[PDB]
Amino acid sequence: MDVLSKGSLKELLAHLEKTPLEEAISYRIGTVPYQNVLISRNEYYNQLYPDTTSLIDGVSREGQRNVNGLIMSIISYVVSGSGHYIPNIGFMLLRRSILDILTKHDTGLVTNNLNYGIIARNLTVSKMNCEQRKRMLICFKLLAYKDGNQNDYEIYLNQNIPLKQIAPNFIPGDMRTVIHNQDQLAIVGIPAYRLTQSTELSIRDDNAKSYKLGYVDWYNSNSFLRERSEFNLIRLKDRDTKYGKLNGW
Amino acid sequence: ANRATSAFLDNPHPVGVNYVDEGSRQFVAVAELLASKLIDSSRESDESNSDVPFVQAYSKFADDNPRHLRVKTGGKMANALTNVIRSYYSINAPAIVPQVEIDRLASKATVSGDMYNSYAIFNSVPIVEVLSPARTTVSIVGSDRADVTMLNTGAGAANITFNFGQIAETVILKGSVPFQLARLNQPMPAARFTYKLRPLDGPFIVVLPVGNPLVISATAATRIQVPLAFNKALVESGFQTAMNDGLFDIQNVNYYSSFDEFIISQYHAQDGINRVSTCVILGLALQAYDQMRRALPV
Amino acid sequence: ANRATSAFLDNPHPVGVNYVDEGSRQFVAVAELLASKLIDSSRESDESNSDVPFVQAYSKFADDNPRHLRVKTGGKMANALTNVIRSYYSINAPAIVPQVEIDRLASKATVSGDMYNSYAIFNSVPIVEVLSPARTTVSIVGSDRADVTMLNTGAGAANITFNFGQIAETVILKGSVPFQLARLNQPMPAARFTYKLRPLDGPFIVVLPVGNPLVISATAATRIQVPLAFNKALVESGFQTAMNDGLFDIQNVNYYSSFDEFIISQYHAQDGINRVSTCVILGLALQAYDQMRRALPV
Amino acid sequence: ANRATSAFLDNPHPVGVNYVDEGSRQFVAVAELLASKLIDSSRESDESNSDVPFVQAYSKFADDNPRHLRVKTGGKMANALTNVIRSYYSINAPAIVPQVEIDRLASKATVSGDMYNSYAIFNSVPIVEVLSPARTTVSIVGSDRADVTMLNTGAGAANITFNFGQIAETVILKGSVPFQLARLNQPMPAARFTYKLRPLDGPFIVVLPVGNPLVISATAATRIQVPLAFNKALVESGFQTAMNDGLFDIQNVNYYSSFDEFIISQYHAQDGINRVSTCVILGLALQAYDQMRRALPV
Amino acid sequence: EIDRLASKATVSGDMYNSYAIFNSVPIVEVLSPARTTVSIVGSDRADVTM
Amino acid sequence: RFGFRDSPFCTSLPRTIMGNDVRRISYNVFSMMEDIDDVISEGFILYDAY
Repeated sequence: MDVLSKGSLKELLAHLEKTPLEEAISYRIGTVPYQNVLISRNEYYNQLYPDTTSLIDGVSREGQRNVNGLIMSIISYVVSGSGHYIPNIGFMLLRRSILDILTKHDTGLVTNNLNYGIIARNLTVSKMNCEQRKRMLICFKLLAYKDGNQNDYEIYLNQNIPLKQIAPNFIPGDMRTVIHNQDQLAIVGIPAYRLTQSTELSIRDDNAKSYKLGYVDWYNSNSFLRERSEFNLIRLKDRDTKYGKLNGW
Repeated sequence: ANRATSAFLDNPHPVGVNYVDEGSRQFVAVAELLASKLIDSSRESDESNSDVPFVQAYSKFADDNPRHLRVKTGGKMANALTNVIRSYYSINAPAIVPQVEIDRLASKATVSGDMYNSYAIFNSVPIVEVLSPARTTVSIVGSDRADVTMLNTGAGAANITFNFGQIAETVILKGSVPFQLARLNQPMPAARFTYKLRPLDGPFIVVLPVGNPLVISATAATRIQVPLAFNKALVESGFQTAMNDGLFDIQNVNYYSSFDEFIISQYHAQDGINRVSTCVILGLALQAYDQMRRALPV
Repeated sequence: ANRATSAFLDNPHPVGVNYVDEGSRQFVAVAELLASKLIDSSRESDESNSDVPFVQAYSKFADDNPRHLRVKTGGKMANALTNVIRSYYSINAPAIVPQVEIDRLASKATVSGDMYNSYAIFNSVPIVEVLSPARTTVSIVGSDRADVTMLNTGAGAANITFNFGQIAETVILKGSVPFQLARLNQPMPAARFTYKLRPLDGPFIVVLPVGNPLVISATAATRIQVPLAFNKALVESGFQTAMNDGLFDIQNVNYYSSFDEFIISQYHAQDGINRVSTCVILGLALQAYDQMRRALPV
Repeated sequence: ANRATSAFLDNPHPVGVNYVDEGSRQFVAVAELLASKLIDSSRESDESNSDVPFVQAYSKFADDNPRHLRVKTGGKMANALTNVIRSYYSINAPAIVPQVEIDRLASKATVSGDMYNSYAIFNSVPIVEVLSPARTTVSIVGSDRADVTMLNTGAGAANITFNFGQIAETVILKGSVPFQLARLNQPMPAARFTYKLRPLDGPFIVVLPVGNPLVISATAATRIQVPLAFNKALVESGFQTAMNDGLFDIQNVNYYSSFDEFIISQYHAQDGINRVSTCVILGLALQAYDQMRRALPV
Repeated sequence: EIDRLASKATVSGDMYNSYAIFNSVPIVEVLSPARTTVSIVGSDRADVTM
Repeated sequence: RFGFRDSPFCTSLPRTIMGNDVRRISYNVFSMMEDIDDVISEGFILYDAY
């Protein structure tokens, strides 16, 4: 919910710096990812409604124990709000931030063998919307810069024409590029249209609307932080600053 | 059967898919307008004792005041235009310029980014294929004017099939000696020097006697929608310049003698309708590059 | 003996004998002036973020106020300009436009209508005839640059007679290899690459040695009196548009690649002095068509 | 071995050495600026039905008021401009205009007089030499687009060496059929239709198969520094007028079809850089000549 | 009479403002060789039996 | 019908008078004209305004 609310590149990377990896990993068993299932949608149909479960749903799924599953759990958390079930990763890796895993070699995780095409296909890039594809491409660029695979990232964009048009423009080592970026990455937000307490047909759409309706409740909740009215009560370390720089950028 | 085709029509490379939105099209139009004023302001200052008109024009274009000991390069607008030209030519070229810089530079002038309010005529001759029987030789030479030299060493007359595509509007055929040409499965008319043909009519059959060589000269006219500010003379010189400074040097791309050949070759691809829209924006950008670089050589 | 001639010089069709009077020539000049105002007003309206300058220019041209839910054809002036273009090309084309309408449309501006106050240079190469003896082959290809390939199969040197007409001012001859050329009853000079010739001097003889074929490239220049507003770039573009739009589609006519070929072909025919006067008026009308159609596509 | 060379590159004649100083350069720039105003006033007078705009412009240009029953030649500026064009072409042409007359005429308008501010692109393709084995025959035709026809009558494949000089920036080679081309001491690639080459890289080798003749079309782009007011369309028109008016005809001078051929040939001769500098001043003088002569046909 | 009636209301006489889609199938010719039978039936939906 | 002297009312504004077509000028074009004295020598019809 909090990760889906971020609407700018600066906010997204700032959230990932303060968020540990354990938030990406889920400890609920879930179900196997790719299955043709029948779900109940009584608002629309009397018969059961066919659908296919996927990894970018908002509900936890079972994940492979390899490094591929860990990266695929991080991206699903960013684009869908929930991760997958990969237990016994370890204290050392789980305490690191999401940005450290994606960008830093000191974590101890080796990810240079990853194939962006296979990861995108397993995440069902075809079913993703524009904001979801932009968020995943941000994760790919950070991984490419960590492994020195910038050339491979560009070629993968050349093969996929729709991905090249929406590819965010920022150098993963320079903070000046992040501040200038004006891409809108928000998935949930205050809706200008009429939003009703009604169900959706597919699993992805229904789960997304739950976060959208939950965010509205979160926005008016006491947990939400109102910068306009309570800026002085925020701690100085985590207070918003114009000259905000990620470490090493 | 032997197949002969025009050289420039072979394997058009994919063009870039970036900077084709309405915001980016406005920036290209703005750059063309500000480049035109840079040329005019330099000439006015040359014919006067004051440099104020050139200082004002360069300051708006480059966002910096000119200095005596520093090279006048054009500033951020020059860098943005140079990189944007690179992206249009090839899909393999990266998209370096941020959208924020493009939007900010587009706010310097007030021009619509419309790219379809006018039209232009391009003179390349699209000979897609010429099919000839055995014991005959066919040679195709030239792009602006296509000369086909054909010889018949066989016993009898031979029928040659000419395919001019479906994009060109009018093709004018001229021969060294009178010859016979007709559409497929149609009676053949009397021999005459000149033929006006619509390429949509179909493949054309030419009767080739065994006596002497017959050379057919082809000229074609095709109409492509362009912005009103389009000027063919400035685009062609801008095309030649951008190739010289290496703006088109990128792996796995084709090279063309003129912008006329480039736009016609891409039009004849499978997705030619989608490709010409990007090439038109490239032409206007090449027009701005010509004027800007002539005023500020580096 | 064999005879070879330029293809575009063969059988020029008669041109129209209507709309050549002083009042009609003023209408063409008015149409060109007002059409140029349309293009400039369109570019003025884009920078000013208003459509008023284009509206007033269109109202002057079309005698009607633009409407959002009506097509901008161009008004009565556009229809009259299209019909006069048809009449000029062929004597068989009807003269639909009445004289009263022509006079009313000529009152919009105050142009003189003179068609002889300037000059233009035309680059079509006239080769009336090439006389070759037996055992030699001669081929002519091209109009703006004529390449003549002559091959000698016999055992002795052959003399080829060149006739460039009496109209062209200068002709420049360049050969693939050095060759000998001289006039009638004149000594042969040493072989050299380039010859400058005056077509009025007389028939020329080229010594053709036995062996590899010799190719001669011919370039010509001709001076024709034109109005001051004449612009060859706009005229050539308007010629292609008129041909694609079918304005020249009429029985018993000969088609050409360019307006340069059309005007030279008529000038080399008999009574061609009177023909070029009508062709020049057609050229100015084609200039108005190109400017009007680019501002108001249909 | 057989050697083939382009025709227009053969034997460039020496250019004149007068009227190249700073004051003389200012005179040509002033003449160009005043000639542009002469042709603008002529158009304005026609559209305004008043001779006042033309009278003012002619008086400044010619130093006398226009009068009926007089020729309206152009005054002392016309004579000086005509004579300096003669001197630039050949070193044998005498210099007639005194420096006092040049300096007085240069004071009419304020101009920089610098001929190296901007650049222009010239499209003449230089083929300095083509070296071929005994069995093969090579012919070169054309200057703007050069077509090289090669035929192999020997037993095996042959190597043809192409030398394009060192001045041209980019050369594009297109063939009727795919051919093999590579630089010296470089592996030969697969057959392609088109190549993009840098003449500075070195001699290029073409593999010529035995089967059928191969025609290679060559296009080139060359950058020459010119003043900002340079306009290639006006210069080319002025060059043809200069030849027709017979001010280039002197003893021992080569003749060219276009100003492009003239300037490129001088570039490839000895002391080419110094020769090209003089030819640039001739080009601007020819631009002024074309505008003034079209305004005042004499 | 036409001019008098046309003055009753003011409306643009433009007939090129918009477009309409027409569903007739223009089978100009169907060429068949010997020993084959071809029949064409229908205009909205053309049924060709060979 | 009404018996007026020199009636300024026509049943419909004529397209042709005495076999000759009447000039029709829009008001916007009529505003910018410079030869109205000559134009008014023969009748004209004005429209495109209230």
